[PDB]
Amino acid sequence: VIGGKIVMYAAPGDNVQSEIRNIVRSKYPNVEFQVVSFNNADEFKSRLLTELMAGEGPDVIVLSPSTKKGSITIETMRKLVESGVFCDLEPYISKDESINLSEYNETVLNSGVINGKRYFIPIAYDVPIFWTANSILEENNIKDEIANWTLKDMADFAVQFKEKNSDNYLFGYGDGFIRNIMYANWREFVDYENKQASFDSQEFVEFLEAIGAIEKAGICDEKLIKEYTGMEFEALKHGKITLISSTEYPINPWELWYRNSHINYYFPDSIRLSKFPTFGDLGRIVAHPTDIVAINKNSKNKATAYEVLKVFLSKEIQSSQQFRDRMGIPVNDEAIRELIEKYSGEEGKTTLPTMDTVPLPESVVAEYNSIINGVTECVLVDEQIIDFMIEGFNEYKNGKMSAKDAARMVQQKVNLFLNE
Repeated sequence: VIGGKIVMYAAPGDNVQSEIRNIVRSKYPNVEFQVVSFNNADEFKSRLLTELMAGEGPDVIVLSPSTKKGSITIETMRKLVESGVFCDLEPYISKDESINLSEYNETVLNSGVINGKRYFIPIAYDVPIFWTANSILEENNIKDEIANWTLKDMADFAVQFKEKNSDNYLFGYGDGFIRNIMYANWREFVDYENKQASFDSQEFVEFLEAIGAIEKAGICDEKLIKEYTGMEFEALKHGKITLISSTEYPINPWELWYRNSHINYYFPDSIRLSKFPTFGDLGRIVAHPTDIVAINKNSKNKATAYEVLKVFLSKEIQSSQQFRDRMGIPVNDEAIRELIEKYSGEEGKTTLPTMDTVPLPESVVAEYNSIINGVTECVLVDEQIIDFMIEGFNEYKNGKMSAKDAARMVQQKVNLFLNE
């Protein structure tokens, strides 16, 4: 029997849950939604997390725990999941004929499988990438080399760039750029299964030295990009930045068409994208979820809560306008398939505030597909681990410690974080 009360909380900027309720109420008209809306971000995070760890809270939990634009960043989301505040979703997925995991990005969905239990469903994710205009790549003679760049190839371009351009930044923008380097390379130094890290290693020292040369070429602040009327595209046109990597906007099909159209406005040009230059001998391309849904372990109306949870995965929700504005890259494969088709055809030839847009070029779609289809794993990482890596890099960058002392400090804090 699908019905009864379902309690769920709404974060300040939430516009998707109202969609879910109408669809959920279209079927099962007996579901009684009790919505608690929040206007303060700190009151939402404080009340939700404290209630879950005290055995209370809403029946269905919608969270944005990473660092994208409208997120409520949670420091130890993975440890919170490991404490068991959410129930295992496998008994519901197994019993349900109507759901089939082949329709979704299974590599991303596996981020919700921790310690052998499907604790949550990631409805959207992000892949750290850097992008720019193609004509800017040809002006720097790296049009055909950034796709095969290593992190040391990028640092060596940054030193050569810093010696060439001494009044412009090489990268933008904000703190999201350096976090993107950590998002792409933390797996190289952290073994969650065995609860140990290898930050006190020659690889991480060279990793810090590589980031140090990259940052010396300049990363403009987020407060310098908002000053431009054309945002990062205008600053790219004026030469203030050359390569862009940011955490604010995951590259959903709309963002790709939006960036390509804006770049074509300032330059006949197209967007060029690439996965982040990574370290190591292995071929890891690591994504992380930005939006998750789960059921409270102490909910007395499960199965009804599971029915509400599934609507977040539907092609209709995942391809909606509200989902595009507030969530990351959708995990429903048909939604991505439908969205790319829309911006690759006549609907991609419209107007954007005003400028004339162009449909996505075949070249851009193939480069986009090579990245999302190239994701090798998707892991929910504790944001605190990423913060430890950054505060270790800042000690070396700010001349407070040597590279080997900063690698040893990160190894300490992370190893004792993994072991409680």
